[PDB]
Parts: sequence; C-alpha cells; structure tokens
Amino acid sequence: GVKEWECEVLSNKNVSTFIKEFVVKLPEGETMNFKSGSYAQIKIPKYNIRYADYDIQDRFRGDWDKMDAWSLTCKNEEETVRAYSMANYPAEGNIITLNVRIATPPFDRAANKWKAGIKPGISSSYIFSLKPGDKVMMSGPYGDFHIQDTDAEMLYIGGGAGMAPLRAQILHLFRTLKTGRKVSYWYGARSKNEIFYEEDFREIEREFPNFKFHIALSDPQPEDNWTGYVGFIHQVIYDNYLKDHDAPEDIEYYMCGPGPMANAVKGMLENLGVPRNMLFFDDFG
Ligand SMILES: Cc1cc2nc3c(=O)[nH]c(=O)nc-3n(C[C@H](O)[C@H](O)[C@H](O)COP(=O)(O)OP(=O)(O)OC[C@H]3O[C@@H](n4cnc5c(N)ncnc54)[C@H](O)[C@@H]3O)c2cc1C
Repeated sequence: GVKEWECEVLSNKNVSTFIKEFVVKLPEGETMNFKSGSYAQIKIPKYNIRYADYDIQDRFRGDWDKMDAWSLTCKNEEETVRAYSMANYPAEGNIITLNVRIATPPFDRAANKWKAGIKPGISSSYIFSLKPGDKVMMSGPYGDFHIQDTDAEMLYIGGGAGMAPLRAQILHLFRTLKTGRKVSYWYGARSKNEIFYEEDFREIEREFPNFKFHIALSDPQPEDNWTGYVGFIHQVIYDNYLKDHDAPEDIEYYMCGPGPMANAVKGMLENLGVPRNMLFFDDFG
C-alpha cells in the first residue's frame, strides 16, 4: 500500500518504432520525490483495444505495415498494475516521463503471422492507446537501482526501452550534480531510425569532457548512411574501449536492456575477469 496520484497525460508520441515517450503530469503542487533509476506503477483497468487505433508518425509506421501490427487487438479482463522506470531526472517533480515498449506477441516465422492466439502485452497495449487529456493512476517511487557513491569510472550500457533508467541517472549526474566522474554511455539500437534522446547527450558531452556517448547499430539500414560503430553492444564496447583499457575491473557498469543484450554482456565481462559486484543491472523481467 503506497502513494498514488491520478495524472493527466501530456504527451504520448512515438520516439522510435516501438517506444512511445509517455509523459504524465501530477495534480497541481503535487510532486514525486524519487532517486534516479527508480520506477513507478500504472494501474491498467479492464479494457479492450484495436491496434488500428494507435497514433504513429509517418516514419515509424513502416514496420507496423510490414508486420501487420495494425491487425492486433488486446482484451484485458482484470485490473492490474505494471512497472515503468522514470526517464527524467528527479529535479522535475510533477512531469513524469516514461519510455514504453509495446509488447507485441512473438512472430511465428512458420505461418508468417504472429504466433496464433497469443495475446499482446495487456499493459503496454493500454498505454499505447492513451492520448493527451487522458487520466492514469500512478504510484511511486519504487526500486533499488541507484548510482553508487564512488569516484569510480562509470560505463552505461543501454538497449531498447532501457533508455529510461540510464537517462534519468545520467541527467541527474550532469544536469543537477554536475559531476566530475568519468562517464560513458553506450546505447545499442537496431538501426538509425530507432535512436532517440541523442541531442540531450550531445549537449552534455559538449559541456563535460568527462562524458562520452556512443551509439551502435546492430542491423543498420542502407538509408542510414552510417559511419559509426556497428554490431552487438558488448562487442562494440569491448572492441573499442575495454580491450585497450588499463583496468576494466575498476569500472562500475550500469546497464539496462533486454535479456539477450544483458546476458551477452555478462558473459563478456566474465571472461574479461570483471567481478560480478561491479555490474549493476536493472532487470525489466
Ligand atoms: C522494475 C521494472 C521496471 C521496468 N521499467 C520499464 C520501463 O521503464 N519501460 C518499459 O517499457 N518496460 C519496463 N518494464 C517492463 C514492464 O513493466 C512490462 O513488463 C512491459 O510493459 C510488458 O508488460 P505488458 O503488460 O505490456 O505485457 P504482458 O501482458 O506482461 O506480456 C508481455 C509479453 O509476453 C507475451 N506473452 C503473453 N503470453 C504469452 C504466452 N502464452 N506465450 C508467449 N508469449 C506470451 C506478450 O505478447 C507480450 O509481448 C519494467 C519492469 C520492471 C520489473
């Protein structure tokens, strides 16, 4: 039993192909005190929705056409609660920003459809239907995933909607603390179109020599005209930075992203002789 507001939705626009930037506001003069990397919880009610009702911009709708995502529907028959990480820094109290990955079902290559009779994500699917002016019930903060009090080097590894916690921590580190720690953020996206929040970080690195941001694309598309790093995030990170680093084991690793990306990083660190307690992982489950 924890703190709960009803919030108005300011903005639910697509920020990549499958991540909406979901922005809600607390009642006037209300505020959520949280530490960066904590998460909140949305009440998802009973409901019904067709994916054909979703608002997607010209440049993101392309993959939805390909996969026939517009044909999906989702019925939720029991009220529930779901976790989403805060993506803005704690200095903004009543405009909470979230990053929501729409949980499409598995794609059954055998019939070239989605695996039949499997429901999409009852929570992500509801949030995606939300529009400016709507109301959501939200509680927080929760969670333990926080910056360590050290002078240590930090290396951030993000993937997918795992942007949320890192960005909150990195924004806190540089916009409010104005830290002197050395900090790199390596974010992996499938292609150029799927990057977001880039300028936020280009700004920071222009003000702080001690911060670097690198993007690595796993499946770059011809239209990207892509001159930068390419491949798996852990491969990119190891190939360029770590391999030649004097002491990888003195670094704190903050990562958030999907199971494959995390596990492949874990296995990499392990061989590299980095001890488990130097890795801080926020598990989206
Ligand atoms: C601490 C924490 C923080 C988190 N922060 C974020 C965040 O900041 N942003 C974010 O996007 N997510 C975050 N997550 C994940 C998020 O909470 C949800 O898990 C995510 O939104 C998907 O849940 P859902 O209700 O939308 O889908 P669910 O109904 O939970 O289903 C998830 C997926 O499973 C599939 N599925 C359902 N049944 C089957 C089946 N029978 N066989 C095969 N597949 C099936 C669905 O198609 C769907 O793709 C966080 C999780 C935790 C624990």
